[PDB]
Amino acid sequence: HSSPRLFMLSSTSSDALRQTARQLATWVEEHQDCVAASDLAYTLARGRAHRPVRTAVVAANLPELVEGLREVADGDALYDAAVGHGDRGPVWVFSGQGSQWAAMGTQLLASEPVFAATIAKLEPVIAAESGFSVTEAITAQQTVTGIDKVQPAVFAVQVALAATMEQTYGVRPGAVVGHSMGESAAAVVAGALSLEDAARVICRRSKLMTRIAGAGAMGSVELPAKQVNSELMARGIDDVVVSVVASPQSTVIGGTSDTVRDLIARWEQRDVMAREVAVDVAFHSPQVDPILDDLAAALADIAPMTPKVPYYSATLFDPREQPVCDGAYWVDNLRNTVQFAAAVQAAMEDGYRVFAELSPHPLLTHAVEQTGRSLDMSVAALAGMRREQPLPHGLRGLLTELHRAGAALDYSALYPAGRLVDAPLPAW
Repeated sequence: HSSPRLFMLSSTSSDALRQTARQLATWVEEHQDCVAASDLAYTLARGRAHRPVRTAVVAANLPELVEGLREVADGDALYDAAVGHGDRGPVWVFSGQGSQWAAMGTQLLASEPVFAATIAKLEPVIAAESGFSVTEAITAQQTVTGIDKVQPAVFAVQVALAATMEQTYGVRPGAVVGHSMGESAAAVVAGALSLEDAARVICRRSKLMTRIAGAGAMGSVELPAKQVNSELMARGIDDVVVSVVASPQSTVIGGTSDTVRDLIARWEQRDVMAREVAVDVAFHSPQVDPILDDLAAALADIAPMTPKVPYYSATLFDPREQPVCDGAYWVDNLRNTVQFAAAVQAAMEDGYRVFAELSPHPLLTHAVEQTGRSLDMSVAALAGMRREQPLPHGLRGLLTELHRAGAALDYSALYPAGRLVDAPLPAW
């Protein structure tokens, strides 16, 4: 086909990668009438051992590739080395609510058939459970609002992103990590729940949460949780608690609206980065207590399964423990502190270095980076999509970033067949 293709290139340094690009451009220019673009793309991806310093050039024809390669070769870009060794798959990070944006699903429904098929599977389930069209919600000209609509819509995008990455791009996750509602998508992707049961979990919990709207407020602070708890105790505050522990240096408090706003104002006056979070309930606090018995009863029929992928729990006291995703688990998930930093730390200690957030917009990439920095590790925290980002070739860009960062993937999904061509082989 004369469609744009992905040509992978790699070396040991930024200067050596430029020399590699120059050698390839000269060869492609001399053999363009003899080499099929598909064969060359296949050879570069499947017939070359990928070296630590990676890049990729997109091109529809061989003369377009020569321009792109010469642009690389002439440039002065610093290409970071891969943090993974093609040994482990990426860790999918499923964040909480707040990532939603207007018509967030439109481009992916048109460009990604597996994204569209996953939203089609969820459509009748979310309609029966929550009384609304999730396809209309993610394609509307106005951002989804109301906890009962936001959580199923964000969960739907999350799971459709994961399915596309595995089925279309051959990226099987090495592990999963969820944050609050993100754990429903993490459970589907890890095989702990069926897509339908996880949808029931997110639909039922968000419907019950509308009953407790206007309860209080939440706020993020760039202070470690032990320090935040010490300050609340010192001040005699029992109406505000540490609700989320996202990084060794980041914390989210939740409680009464006036005390939370006063605490944020006080931190700001000390030049401490504090921010109010848009919510009217303080989740992961005693404010959710009234709806927990009803939630346990709503989820009495959820059929949990043994996870097939490492699932780093932000609910359990041990993140390495494999969850029994029953109704009790989802009650604890809503009421207990989100121990996200602990879960990320455990995955990083176990050897995972490539994290990719499968969400409509990145909410926890800084949190992942902060944990890596505290462990003195070189990690990659990627974003699956960003608010208002054009996705003309679907998730192919995320695949390129996962490849560049060193995540283990199946090259036969993107490059299923071709002939190994006698393209240049550089020494190291």
